Amino acid sequence: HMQFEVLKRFFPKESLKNCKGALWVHTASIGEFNTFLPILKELKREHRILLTYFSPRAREYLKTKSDFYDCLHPLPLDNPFSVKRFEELSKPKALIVVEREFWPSLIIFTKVPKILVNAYAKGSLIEKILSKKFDLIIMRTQEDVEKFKTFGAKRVFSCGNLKFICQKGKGIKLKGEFIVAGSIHTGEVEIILKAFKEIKKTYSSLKLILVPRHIENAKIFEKKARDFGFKTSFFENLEGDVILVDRFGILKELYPVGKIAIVGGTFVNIGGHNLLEPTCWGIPVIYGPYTHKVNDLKEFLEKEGAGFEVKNETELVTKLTELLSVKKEIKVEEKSREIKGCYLEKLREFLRG
Amino acid sequence: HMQFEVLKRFFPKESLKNCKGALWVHTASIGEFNTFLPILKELKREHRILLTYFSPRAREYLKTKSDFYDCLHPLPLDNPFSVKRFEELSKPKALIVVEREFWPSLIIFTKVPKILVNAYAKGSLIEKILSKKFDLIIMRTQEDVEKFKTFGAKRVFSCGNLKFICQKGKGIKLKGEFIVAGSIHTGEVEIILKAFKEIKKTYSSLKLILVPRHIENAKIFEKKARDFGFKTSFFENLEGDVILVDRFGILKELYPVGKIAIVGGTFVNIGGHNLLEPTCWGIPVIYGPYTHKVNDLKEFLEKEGAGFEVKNETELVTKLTELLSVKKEIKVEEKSREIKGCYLEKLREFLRG
Ligand SMILES: Nc1ccn([C@@H]2O[C@H](COP(=O)(O)O)[C@@H](O)[C@H]2O)c(=O)n1
Ligand SMILES: Nc1ccn([C@@H]2O[C@H](COP(=O)(O)O)[C@@H](O)[C@H]2O)c(=O)n1
Repeated sequence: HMQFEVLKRFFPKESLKNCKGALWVHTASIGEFNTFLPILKELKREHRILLTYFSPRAREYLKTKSDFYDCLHPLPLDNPFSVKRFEELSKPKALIVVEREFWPSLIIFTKVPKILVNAYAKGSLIEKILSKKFDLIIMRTQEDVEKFKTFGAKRVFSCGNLKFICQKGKGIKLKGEFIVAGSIHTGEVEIILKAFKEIKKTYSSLKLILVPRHIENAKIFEKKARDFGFKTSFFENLEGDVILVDRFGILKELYPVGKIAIVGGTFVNIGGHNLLEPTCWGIPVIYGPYTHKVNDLKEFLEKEGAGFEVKNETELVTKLTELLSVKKEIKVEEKSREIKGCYLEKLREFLRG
Repeated sequence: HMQFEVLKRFFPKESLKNCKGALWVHTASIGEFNTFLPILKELKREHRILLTYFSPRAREYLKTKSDFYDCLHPLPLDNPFSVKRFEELSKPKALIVVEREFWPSLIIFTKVPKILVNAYAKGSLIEKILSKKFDLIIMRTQEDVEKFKTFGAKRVFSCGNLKFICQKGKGIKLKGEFIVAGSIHTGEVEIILKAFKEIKKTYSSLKLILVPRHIENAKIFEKKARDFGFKTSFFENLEGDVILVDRFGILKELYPVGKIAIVGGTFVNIGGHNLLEPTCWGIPVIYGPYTHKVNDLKEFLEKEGAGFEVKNETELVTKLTELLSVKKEIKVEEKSREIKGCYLEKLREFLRG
């Protein structure tokens, strides 16, 4: 059912001709495109964009994103003739590779100036070989920068991690005093209601906004909150002690309403959901121990004093009271504007000539 | 953190030389490996095995499967030199490509006799070009065989879909009368308990074994069952009317214990979990209407009279009643032996000379 686009990877479309002189951006898949999007948004204002991708999963997604590019084509197969026909048709001014995508024939056989963004060093031979073929490399940490320097890469800088850029959107305002728990799993729901109950003994006017990972469980979450003794309501309606959200697509807009956020996927062995969203609004986030799928992000937030790992119900209780009595300052957003700015300026300067 | 093995894909390992004359099996990733495992098991006994894979995700998994191969190497990069260095070093006797993996430099530049297994026709140009470069093609349906015939492929047969091969394991035994509900999600538990309750009015000895998609939900599932008025217990202990399973890894062993299986991910919009497993015990399986991720399997089971879709609680009751009152003969297992035998013999035939 998926389009693999083999013929096109092997023998790129004659129609790339119409995209001559574009800025070439390569985003392996959906993750890379989303990581890069706050940069593409700005470059799109100053360049025609030729957008390529490697994963066949990304084609459909990327079709919905035609506002952010002029041409769309799968990465050419990694053979000198396929890579060279692509280049020869499209006459690109530069190629920005998001994250890594060490394709040897791509890198070795194209003449186009090449830029690497958001890279980390792994210390492997292939890095020793390909790193130097980039005209500009922008890395996540100064540590990674040192390693590539010892590879004889000229023009390697550090701008921080692109994945820490805030994409806040509009934000919702509600009268009241709220904790927001987002992306909560069935196995997590008990610990959070037992803690909130413990909390409410002290903060009587405090309302919990409970947003399940899967909205098909809202009714079961509500009933659970009844059995624990809470007044409950479904969002719009703020009358409950526990307000349930049964609509997808609202959670990130909803965070700014809380003094504290809790992000699920974390008290059960899921590996964690998006810890960044609440902190972008200057609000601290608590999560359980299972953050192995968002590790870089978890470590980032701890360094920033914005993220707090709790092991159980007692610790969650403890941590909530601490944060309710002393308002924690969070400067994630400003770090975000700094990461964005660092990337944009290096890229604009490089592309200037 | 994953190894992409770029350098090896570009310049395959000298030590492939110690694998001279092996049967080369290519499994893109985990899915393909598992699909082919029942043929590999048998071919392993007559041949040295050189196993390649494309996804970096597959490496770790396949390292645990060293019983099934002699050499393990990532698929060479798709350039004539990388493909040929691989071939030259390893001197394979044949290459069996599982499923599709239409890699053109792979297909065009190697001399090794090539076999394609479990293929289907998509009717596309790359298929017209590459399909004839295979010395033997074994497809899912006679329809697919047809299409490739008109592409001038010689040696094209239909053996069925390898994904319908049963891999049953041991099979647990319990005193009692059971329905087994497997990989049930939170948003599905209510309709299953409601239907089972309506069923228990007539069949008072029936016990329901409830196996959540996720372990951590067992306690919430148990409480839910109590709210419905059932005695409950946790597995080992068969005393409840509803018996929870809070350990992973036994669902597939448990199925034969029941007269009917219900498989979840199908009543909520998940797209379905493994419908095949119970039918391999000769036991009919019921599922809800969301089977879009498991659609070929769904259609197969319907054709076989082994799988029944139900829209809601009322239909689940009706269908459970039908199957409880009149025992349904299921011949999936027998079909499975036929698919496995058709593939195995064609392959052994072609490999003999
Ligand atoms: N019930 C839910 C659950 C998640 N979400 C959102 O969907 C996205 C989920 O992404 P993550 O997997 O990165 O956590 C986030 O934007 C989160 O805010 C939502 O809007 N409603
Ligand atoms: N509680 C659970 C849930 C699933 N399982 C198993 O894990 C595998 C899940 O695969 P599927 O996604 O295809 O359903 C199946 O073999 C199923 O038997 C289990 O053993 N215990």
